[PDB]
Amino acid sequence: MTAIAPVITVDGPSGAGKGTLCKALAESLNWRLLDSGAIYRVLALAALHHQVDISTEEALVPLAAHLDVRFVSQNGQLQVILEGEDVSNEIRTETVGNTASQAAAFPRVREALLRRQRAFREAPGLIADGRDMGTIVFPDAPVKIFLDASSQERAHRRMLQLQERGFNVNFERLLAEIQPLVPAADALVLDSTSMSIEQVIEQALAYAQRILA
Repeated sequence: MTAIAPVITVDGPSGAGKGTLCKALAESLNWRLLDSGAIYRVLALAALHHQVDISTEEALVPLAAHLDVRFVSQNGQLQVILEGEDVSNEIRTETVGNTASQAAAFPRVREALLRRQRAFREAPGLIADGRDMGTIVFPDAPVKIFLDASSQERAHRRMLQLQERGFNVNFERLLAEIQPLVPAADALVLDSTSMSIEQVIEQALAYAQRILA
């Protein structure tokens, strides 16, 4: 239900400012935060730690279903906590994200993770950051937002990320490399291409706090 535990979903491609919009909404409203991309990686990090069979789906399903994960965000930085440990950096490595795509291939694991993500919906409220948040995870959410951006913009954001991790990147290689996913019919559509991220946040906040209150 809308009051009890409202959900604001934020859907879009990677590299559009979704992460940043969500951390900011979550700290402006003091709400819980679900980061969908990260949850698949935490599951795969949980799978590597407890070193379990990444075929057969039999062991990943209950892991997923009760995954001990929470997302805390203070002062703009995402803190990811698995079974107590801060695993923020651990879930960013390439091996982790390749085992996440391996788990993500079994439907029953996807359905398990879907139920785990719904269970994030609590008081006072949830900011849900993903791809299908407003269309599949929380189709009845009071506030849905779709945050798009051009391939160049997204390429640019990715370049800086890759460079921050240490790789040297070619912008034109990346752009071309980058060059389902749909707004929900009741999504507020924003484009961070020629808009500052502060403008996006302020429009998002104002939009949410006009529906919810």
